[PDB]
Amino acid sequence: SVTLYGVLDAGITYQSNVATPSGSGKSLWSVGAGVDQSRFGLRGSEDLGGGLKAIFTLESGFNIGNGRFNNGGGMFNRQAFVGLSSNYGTVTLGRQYDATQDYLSPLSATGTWGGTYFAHPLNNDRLNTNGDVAVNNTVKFTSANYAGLQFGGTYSFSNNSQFANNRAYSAGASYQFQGLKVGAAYSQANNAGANTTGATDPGRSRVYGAGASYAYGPLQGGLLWTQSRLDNTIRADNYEANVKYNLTPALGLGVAYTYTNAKANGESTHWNQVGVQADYALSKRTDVYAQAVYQRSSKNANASIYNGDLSTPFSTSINQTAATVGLRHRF
Amino acid sequence: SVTLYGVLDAGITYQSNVATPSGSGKSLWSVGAGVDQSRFGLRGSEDLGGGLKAIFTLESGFNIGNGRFNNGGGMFNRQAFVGLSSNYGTVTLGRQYDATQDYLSPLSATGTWGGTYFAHPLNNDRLNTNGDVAVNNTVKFTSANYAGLQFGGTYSFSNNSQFANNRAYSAGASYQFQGLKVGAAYSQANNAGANTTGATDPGRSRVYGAGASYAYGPLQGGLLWTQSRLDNIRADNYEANVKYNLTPALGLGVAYTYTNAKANGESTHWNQVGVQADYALSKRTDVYAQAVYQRSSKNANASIYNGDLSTPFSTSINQTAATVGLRHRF
Amino acid sequence: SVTLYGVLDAGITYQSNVATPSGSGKSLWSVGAGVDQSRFGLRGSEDLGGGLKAIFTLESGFNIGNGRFNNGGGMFNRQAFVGLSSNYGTVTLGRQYDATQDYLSPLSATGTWGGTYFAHPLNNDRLNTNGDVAVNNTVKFTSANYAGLQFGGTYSFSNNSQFANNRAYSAGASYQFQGLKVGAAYSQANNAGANTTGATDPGRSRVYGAGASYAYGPLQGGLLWTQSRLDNTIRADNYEANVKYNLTPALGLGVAYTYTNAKANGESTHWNQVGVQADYALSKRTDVYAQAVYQRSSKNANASIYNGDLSTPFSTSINQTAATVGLRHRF
Repeated sequence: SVTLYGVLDAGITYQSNVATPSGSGKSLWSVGAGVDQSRFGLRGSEDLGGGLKAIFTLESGFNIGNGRFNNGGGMFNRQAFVGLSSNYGTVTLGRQYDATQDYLSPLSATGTWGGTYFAHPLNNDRLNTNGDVAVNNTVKFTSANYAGLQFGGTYSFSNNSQFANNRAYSAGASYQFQGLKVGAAYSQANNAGANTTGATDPGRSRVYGAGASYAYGPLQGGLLWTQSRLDNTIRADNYEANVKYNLTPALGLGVAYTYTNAKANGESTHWNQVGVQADYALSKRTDVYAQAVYQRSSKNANASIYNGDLSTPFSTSINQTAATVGLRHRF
Repeated sequence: SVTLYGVLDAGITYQSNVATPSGSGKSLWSVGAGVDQSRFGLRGSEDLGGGLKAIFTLESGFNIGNGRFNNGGGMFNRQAFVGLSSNYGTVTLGRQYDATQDYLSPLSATGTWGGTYFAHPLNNDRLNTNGDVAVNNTVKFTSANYAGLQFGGTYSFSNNSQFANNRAYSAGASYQFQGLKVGAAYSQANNAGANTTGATDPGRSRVYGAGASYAYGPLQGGLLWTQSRLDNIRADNYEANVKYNLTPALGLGVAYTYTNAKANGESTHWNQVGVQADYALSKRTDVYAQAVYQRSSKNANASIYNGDLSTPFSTSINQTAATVGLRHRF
Repeated sequence: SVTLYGVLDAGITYQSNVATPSGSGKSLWSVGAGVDQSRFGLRGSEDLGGGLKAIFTLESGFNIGNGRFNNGGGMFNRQAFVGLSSNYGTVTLGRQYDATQDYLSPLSATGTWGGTYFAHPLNNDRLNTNGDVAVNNTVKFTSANYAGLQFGGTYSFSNNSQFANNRAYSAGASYQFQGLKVGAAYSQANNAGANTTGATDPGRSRVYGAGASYAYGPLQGGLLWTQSRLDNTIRADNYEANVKYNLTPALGLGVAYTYTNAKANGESTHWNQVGVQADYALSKRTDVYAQAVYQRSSKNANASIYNGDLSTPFSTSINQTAATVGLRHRF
């Protein structure tokens, strides 16, 4: 039947250099989501019989600092879908995440233990869900396990009289074998953000990616490459390596490094980001975390560690550092 | 006690001719609510004793396509009321539907099996609830069953220093006898939509209606007439509907509505017909398929109500709407 | 585990003189919250063991008249916090009420049986919660009972590159001894309401207060003084006395009177407000109430009984009276 769930993440974050309305740059202290975005949701599954089940998920994301909605402000701004699931496959209709989150995000640190501040610059590949990365009016298929091989795709309508006014589609697959995990996916959007009725909330946007991860005992490591492109021209490539080791069953330590190269009108911009996180689990539901991330950029641009808000100003320097200590609770 | 409930309706809908910002008109494909508006809510009843019970309903409507609120965007945009219920009657305070939804809507196809696209042109009679048809700041009384005879009324404040800035009131009754069901109601609004504090969310508006329905076995039929008036435009709606249950799990429905309107002394005509097939996978989950056709007079255009009044008209006098969808209850 | 709760308050209210867009003033009849603001929420507490428990509260306020959010419109506009609680103290992070609501509000009639219309003029001391009195990005500590002595403090971040751009902090204490209860608190805000990222949702604001209350049998009485100050210049002092007598265990009668003296640019304004309330409890969850409030001001200003909305226009005269009859239900 119906199940209520949620995760609450509240912590204090210090950012070293955030630009001011005046030309200067000052340190920013904030109370908000550190790793995961605070959310609450409803999920259910009704056994219709004959191997068929009706399924639904309604998930709403909010900021525990101010209590407001994020991801645009709708009711169920993260996920809202219903569909039928069989042993053949699952088809779901509604506001959902595309294949890049289904198959690429599990390989990245921002999609696992790292969360927000371990995201790639400006979340250009849309890997982290502490942002409006879901697409509206989406039809999604997810295949069966097929011996660890799972593939799926999504197609998103614009709900406007113009077909390509806000269309999006994606496809991906992943294979898991013991500790080894491999995945790849692709997503495309057409005129993303034009109208309110379309898939991408307010040219041609594309994301490519492939990566792998291995987990032997307490040690888990992974490497991933992603590319985000915008045409009709900006292009960016992200190269990430991440490692998490569980010293204690309750204590895990994670390190990640990302190099980002971007082509904005044919000239190169570079980002190098490194971050460390220690998380201690007080229980299955509650844990405490602490993390520090460092990013320095090339001299032709500035540094910005993604803090969940794209509107946050860049650093005045090529230097920015972010440190967070927080509490995370599930129910 | 308190109960969480909800209905999820997701389907793909095709409209034949929806106008574009440019003069041309194009077909529109959308993923959203086909029959019923997706909603979730909390309902409760506490037995206070002595035949008295406290009741409340908080109901929020949203679109599963984008996850956003409808009906203006408030939290509980469909219904939000509390009140006391006794064997004499029930009084409730809050954002509620008027008598036309209480007594006329059960007779219409748009209020039963048809839903959104089976509504009369532009939902002029306010029969369909896939829109902002509730009224704010409403006092409502509903009588006892009295041998199948139930009557009720509503009174709605403006919550502004001008009383008639957004006043509304309604009254209606319905009688049910074996297969026969009969109902009639009246609703009036004064300066509807003027201020944000008033009953109708952003002259003198009135709605009339009376109809009847009969249900023998798998065959259920009904016919209804409604009239909507605007003062300080006039429209009459004539509807006939039938639903037959081929299989206990499979139902077929057909409906036809003719609408005649007098706007500044000029007559406008609409004829709307629709067919729907629904199969019940369970008590909670079903799948449906439907097709609707509407033709207008050449002095105007056709528009099948799709739940959004801002949706542009057809460029032609012809419009067609087709939907296939999934509906789940929890 | 997690618990869903809520309060529904619906009543009809009559105000004698509310200003109109045209110079005239007309009587206003409204359907809305009489005493308490309608709300729903989720609360939970997980026993982490060893005397430590994780706790959270997510509370949303709405108006049953229109179904809309109040207190700015966010999801959890009243309270949204998570924290850890031990026998030493409790620390919580998120959108919370400051010390003035923790320790001063219980002494006032507006914070107990009176509610909205028993609030001081313009709710200047922020004692009533039928308004946006919570502060964002707040770290709060609440001490143990210490033999009826409870003290606490709050600190609220600006979440902007400027530290004091929308900063707030508060501190307070309360002592309870049999029937007698005494409390005092202090709150300060810097540039309240400037930016969206700060503590107070859209100069220098401070509130002081101290009071005491006694309850012997069915007779309950209290007296309280508060001062609210605004610079960059207004200052106001409120003197309140309140009495509640329970004729029947289910029937209570309440009377309250407040005198307010204000300094606006060096000129004095006077308010005298009197109100009476009778409430009959149909059960522990359901009760019915009736109340009438009268306020008179000096001729250099106007009268306005706080109706939960600060934007409500004043009376055209120095005279205003407010009467409400309503139903209040808990779940």
